[PDB]
Order: sequence, then structure tokens, then C-alpha cells
Amino acid sequence: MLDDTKYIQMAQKFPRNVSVQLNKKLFVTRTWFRNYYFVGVFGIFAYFIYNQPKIFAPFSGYPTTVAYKAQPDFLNDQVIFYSQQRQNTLKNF
Amino acid sequence: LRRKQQLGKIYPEEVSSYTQINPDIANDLNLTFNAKLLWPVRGMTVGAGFFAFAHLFNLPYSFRLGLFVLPTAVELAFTWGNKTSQFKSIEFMDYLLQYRVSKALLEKNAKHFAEKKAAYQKEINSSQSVQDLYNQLITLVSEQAPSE
Ligand SMILES: CCCCCCCCCCCCCCCCCC(=O)OC[C@H](COP(=O)(O)OCCN)OC(=O)CCCCCCCCCCCCCCCCC
Repeated sequence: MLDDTKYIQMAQKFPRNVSVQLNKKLFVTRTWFRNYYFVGVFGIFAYFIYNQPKIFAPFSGYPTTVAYKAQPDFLNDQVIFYSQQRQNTLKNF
Repeated sequence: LRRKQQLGKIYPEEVSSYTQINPDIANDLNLTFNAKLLWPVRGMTVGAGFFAFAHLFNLPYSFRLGLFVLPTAVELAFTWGNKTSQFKSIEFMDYLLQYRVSKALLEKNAKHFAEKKAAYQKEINSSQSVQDLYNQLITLVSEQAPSE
């Protein structure tokens, strides 16, 4: 057994009215260093994990697409379009 | 690549034409094709704002250079890739190919329809297409015309 006598005493008897004021500026400085090392360092890894599948597996993110057919309108010099909904699928393996 | 090869080249008039159904067609067609070099202007502006903040608060120059790079990096990351823009480009290119084919058919037969067009403009004051008017007429006949 470890002789934890002094630590046991510390745990049993601790002040219950002692507190220290914290310099807001230094607290903010440390926290914003933490944010700097999160957004700009771990953000790279997080964004890679989130996006790389969306780059190498794009077809699963855009399920439905549209296709068009066109006809002329000679007497008005216009073009008439008919649309169609399709399931976005692979093509020409 | 196959669709773009069939189209060959794209002119701004057609892009603005298709803007009706996809207001971000230019913003999507830039991210699919190597048309022009894209600078992360929004990212650089945010970086300049952070630079002004640091200059006001007297931060070391390393911090402000890093805070200029970071928003630029975010802008680049959110700009490149974006394979959805390729799907939208495919849709636009299909539309453009159909439009160009129909336009070629218009030009090819323009002389043949000159006389009929001249006769038609003087009788119908509407600019609506012949197909739409004929479908409406067919519905009108199917509804009101007595079967007899
Ligand atoms: C559509 C609407 C969107 C609206 C968005 C709004 C965003 C608001 C963002 C507010 C940011 C406030 C940043 C405040 C930083 C304060 C830093 C500070 O108090 O500490 C100063 C300290 C000085 O450093 P020192 O070397 O000790 O020099 C002594 C100088 N007296 O400095 C340091 O030690 C270095 C501090 C580094 C700070 C890093 C900041 C990183 C910010 C990341 C933001 C990410 C946002 C992502 C948004 C995505 C949107 C798609």
C-alpha cells in the first residue's frame, strides 16, 4: 500500500471559501491559442475526413438530375424545351 | 469530357440564357472547367480584416500572416473539389447541346419558312410557340367540341 497519508488529509480538509480572481486577458489568450490550434490544425484533418469521400464518391450525394429535349419554333425563332427527371447514375463505365 | 467535347466551346450568352433555371451557373461552371484562375477573394478579404484587427491590437507579424493564410486556406478548401458543380455543369451542357441543335435546325430551314412565317405573323398577334398553342387548341377541342 502507498503511504497516501498527506494526500488523504488534503482531500478530507480543504478550504471552502478560498478563491482567486482570474486575469480575463490571460484566460482569453490561452483559450484563443487553443482555438488557433483546433481550427487551423485539427480543422485540416476534420475537413479532409468530411470531404475526401465527397470528392471520390460524388454520385451518392446528387441523387436526382434533369435531362432536356429541344424542338425548334421557326415562326417565332424560339426553342422549346421538355424536361425530365432522372436518377443520377453511372454511365459509360 | 465527352459532353464538353461535343459542345466544343461555351459562350457567355448561353450561360446567361440558362441562368433562368440555375442562377449560380457561372459560379458552378467556373468550378468545373479550367476557364479562369480563381483567387479566394473572400478569404483574402477576411484575412485583411484579421490583419487590421491584429495591427490594432499589436500582435506579432507571424500571427497576422498565419491569420491571413488561414481564411485563404478555408476559402480554397471550400472552393476546389465540389463535384456537385460538375453535375450541374453536365445538366447545363445537355441543355446547351439541345438548344444548339434546335438553333441549327432553325437556321437550316429558315429560308423554307420565310413565306409561311410572313403569312403567320400577320394573322396571329401572339409570340407564343406553335406547339403550346396547338396543345391548347387540342385540349379546347377535346373539351368543348361536340363528339357528334
Ligand atoms: C455569416 C455570418 C458569419 C459571422 C462570423 C463571425 C465570426 C466572429 C469571429 C470572432 C473572432 C474573435 C477573435 C478574438 C481573438 C482574441 C485574442 C486575444 O485576446 O489574445 C491576444 C493574443 C496576443 O498574442 P501575444 O503573442 O501574447 O501578443 C501580445 C499582444 N498584446 O493573441 C494570441 O495569442 C493569438 C490569438 C489567435 C486567435 C485565433 C483566431 C481563430 C479564429 C477562427 C474562426 C473560425 C470561424 C469559422 C467560420 C466558418 C463559416 C463557414
